Amino acid sequence: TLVEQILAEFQLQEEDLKKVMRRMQKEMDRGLRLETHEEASVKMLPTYVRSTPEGSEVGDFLSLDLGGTNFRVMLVKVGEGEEGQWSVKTKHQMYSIPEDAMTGTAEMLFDYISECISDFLDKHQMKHKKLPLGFTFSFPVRHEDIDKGILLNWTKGFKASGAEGNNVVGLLRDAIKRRGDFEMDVVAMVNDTVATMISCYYEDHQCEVGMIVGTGCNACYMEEMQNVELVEGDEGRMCVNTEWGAFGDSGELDEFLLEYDRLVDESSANPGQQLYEKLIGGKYMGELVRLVLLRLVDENLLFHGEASEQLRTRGAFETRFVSQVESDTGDRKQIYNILSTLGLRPSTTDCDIVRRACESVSTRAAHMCSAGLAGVINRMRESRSEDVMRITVGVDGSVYKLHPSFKERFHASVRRLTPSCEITFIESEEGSGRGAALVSAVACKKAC
Ligand SMILES: Cc1csc(Nc2ncccc2Oc2ccccc2C#N)n1
Ligand SMILES: OC[C@H]1O[C@H](O)[C@H](O)[C@@H](O)[C@@H]1O
Repeated sequence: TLVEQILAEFQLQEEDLKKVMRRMQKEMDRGLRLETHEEASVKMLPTYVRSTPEGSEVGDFLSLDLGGTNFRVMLVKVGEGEEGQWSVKTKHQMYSIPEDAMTGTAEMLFDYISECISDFLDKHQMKHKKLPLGFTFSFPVRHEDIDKGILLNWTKGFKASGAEGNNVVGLLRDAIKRRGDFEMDVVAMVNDTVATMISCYYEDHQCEVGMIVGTGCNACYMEEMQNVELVEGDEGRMCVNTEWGAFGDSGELDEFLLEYDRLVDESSANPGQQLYEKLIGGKYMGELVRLVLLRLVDENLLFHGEASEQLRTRGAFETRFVSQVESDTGDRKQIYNILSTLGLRPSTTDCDIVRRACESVSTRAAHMCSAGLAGVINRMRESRSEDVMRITVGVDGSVYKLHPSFKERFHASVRRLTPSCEITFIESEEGSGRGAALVSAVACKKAC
């Protein structure tokens, strides 16, 4: 119990979750209203993606995804089906981003991006054409229109100076044409949440929410235009990007923050910011474990009081170790391998303890996350008239998809928390690229 009592600090009651849900619903109302929008943690950024799409160009589109720790570039082909537009990834390429590129300047980083695009273009007998380019850009953006918005501030560790306060679709073109190797028509910029949602629209008109549970964690949803106070109009809906990742940054979660959270945050690339994300997201989850583990050595309850050099260094306990540890079949083989690579030699009980530390961190993530989505889904309930509200949530990200129990725990919790709602959970296929394309298809009949 000497361990079980340390890990009991991760627990959250039905009442604790409801509190978080209600507080999230409140920060969400605060971000939509003009008086409160500027100081609101939950930014509630309008995305210009609308309920009443007029046009839509059939054909081929380039899509980018910056916001993973990778940077991806792909070609997708939009056509035309019953009730909606189909899409499909046809060519794809991933590129890493070197430490010195994300350390320097925005133009140093966006220059690198331009080089990656060209490399793609050569490879595929493309370089001669200019196509409509959709850009999935997984950070907070204050949009002026579907193709203009300023990056508010980097999240998830991204660092490149001189981008905070600048038109992103700007800095993209500025580097494309700083390299007259090629040209592209930058038609749309979207969030990953939004793209994931849009990508699901085809096979489910009910899909009115998008959720990412990956490196970071965030959600978007379809708001009534009369509630979106920062866009003029009351006609139909517009997708809103909550940036629920920064929930708690005004102390909303203070009572819930554990020592390990306060330590993760201080050491992070963005202290005092993204606190709700830091309880859930992948960039953070493994580090939460690392810290829980370190305290268990200090208290002399784990690894006979002796921690490895590797275990003592920041970010050595990867998030995927949490997933693998929770996937262990009982035989401890996987937990051993992970810890052996981490320069440790763990006992039977050491491995069992590590498992319990992982389960405690990952169960908390799932529950916090459930409170958020319950917030979002219940706000939409308060604006809907059927007996039972039927809603589909489009979801992507490695934590949600790949972690063994996250999704089952998440689902059940969100369900407890959302009476008179029927929620359907759809996982997006190439959501980020196909989403950005499908959006770009529409803003093309709105332009050229
Ligand atoms: C300005 C702009 C660009 S792309 C866009 N909207 C959409 N694009 C593609 C598919 C669906 C779109 O809309 C909806 C989104 C969510 C739930 C219902 C609908 C409806 N109907 N607007
Ligand atoms: O990638 C998931 C999310 O991570 C971060 O919280 C970003 O601010 C957000 O825009 C993105 O959607």
